[PDB]
Amino acid sequence: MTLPAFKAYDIRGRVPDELNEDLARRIGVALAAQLDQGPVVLGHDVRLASPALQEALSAGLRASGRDVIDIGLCGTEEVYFQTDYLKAAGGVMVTASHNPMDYNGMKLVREQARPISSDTGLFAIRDTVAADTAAPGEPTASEQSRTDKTAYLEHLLSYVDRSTLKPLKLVVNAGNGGAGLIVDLLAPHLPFEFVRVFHEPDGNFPNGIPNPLLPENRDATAKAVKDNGADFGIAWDGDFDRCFFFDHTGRFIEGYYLVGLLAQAILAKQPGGKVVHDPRLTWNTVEQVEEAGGIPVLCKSGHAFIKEKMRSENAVYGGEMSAHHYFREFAYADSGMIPWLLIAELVSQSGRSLADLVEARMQKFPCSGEINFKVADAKASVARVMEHYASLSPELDYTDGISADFGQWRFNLRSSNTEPLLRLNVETRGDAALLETRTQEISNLLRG
Ligand SMILES: [Mg+2]
Repeated sequence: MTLPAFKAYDIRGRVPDELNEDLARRIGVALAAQLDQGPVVLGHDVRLASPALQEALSAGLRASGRDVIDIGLCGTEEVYFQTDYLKAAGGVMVTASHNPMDYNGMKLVREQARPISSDTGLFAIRDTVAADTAAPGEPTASEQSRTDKTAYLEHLLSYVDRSTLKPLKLVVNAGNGGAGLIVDLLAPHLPFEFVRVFHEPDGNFPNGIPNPLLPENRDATAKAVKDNGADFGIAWDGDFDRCFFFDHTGRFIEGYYLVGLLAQAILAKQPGGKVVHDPRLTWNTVEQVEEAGGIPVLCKSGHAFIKEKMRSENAVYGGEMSAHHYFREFAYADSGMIPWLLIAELVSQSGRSLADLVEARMQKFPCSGEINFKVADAKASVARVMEHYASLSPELDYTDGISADFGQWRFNLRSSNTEPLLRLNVETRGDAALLETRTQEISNLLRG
């Protein structure tokens, strides 16, 4: 067998049986063998085990002659930004993002914060670590502490015209992850009044693990927006590379609609640019990008595909319906901070509420949201769906699972490559009744 903690795109596992300090040190040794010349940036999140795992990673890297740049407690996007900004050979973020408290992990990048994934170095590292019975060497390189966030903060602020910002009232919900530290460092430079919910970093997570998709966690942000009359609310996952929006009514905004909104925001700054989007939900993004003078570029979902497509296209922005937003000028990386700064600027400049900015789009292209199905046989379940609809002759696309376009409605059906888990997304052309009957029909077929 193989080490279960090595996944398709990162390392994650239960501490200490799936991930521990010895494994972390061996990963540092293995990573040093995979990178071009240069130092390695290390950062970590608020989880209790994260500092010790980072220190073991540093020990392995320095045993292999790599200088380490320790940027300390941070978000995942800061490892991306500093790896690129400091022209490092690579970087590692120690984080489990949104997983349970006994879990941790790592996200690995090389030069320019390019992802290291299972087929681009991560499984080479796994097998090296798995075979490594060598004695731990001693450090032949130094660690430098570099916690200065000035360049990162200046970069974030460069996305908005601060003289155009209004003193909006914004709920911010770090979920006791790390986002509140960055909010507080941005605040002196912004006119907003912040309503801070679950703000203090606490790896014990007394208010729940940081996952704004859980309805109970969703409701703390919604309640703060409604009780304070806030313009909108923002919540983050624990390492805040994902953000989530709540309009002034407390309504959680489905991430699909943020792709089109942010693309229009960016295209006003970078006219004629290309915008990369995923295949799960498409019609609204294609229309909004084209109306703003941009060029939409379809791409398989998952950050490694999006980033490499953005690079090959010189795309200014990429967005996934699942709360991932990527920016060319940000090393083609994802940020949970840039998106809400852009949205706050859009609300400020337009005089429109976030609710009204998305309302007509939600009416024009209603969607199901992503619906997950644990099935006995994913391949047979997909076959049942496709056989049922064969007589309607949908237009089929295989960019990412199966996309089927029927004219006034479409769906995307994708398989989990690890667990027998299908993911369904449906959308229609302004027809909520059709959305529900087709969603339920597909659901019945999948469960059959
Ligand atoms: Mg995350």
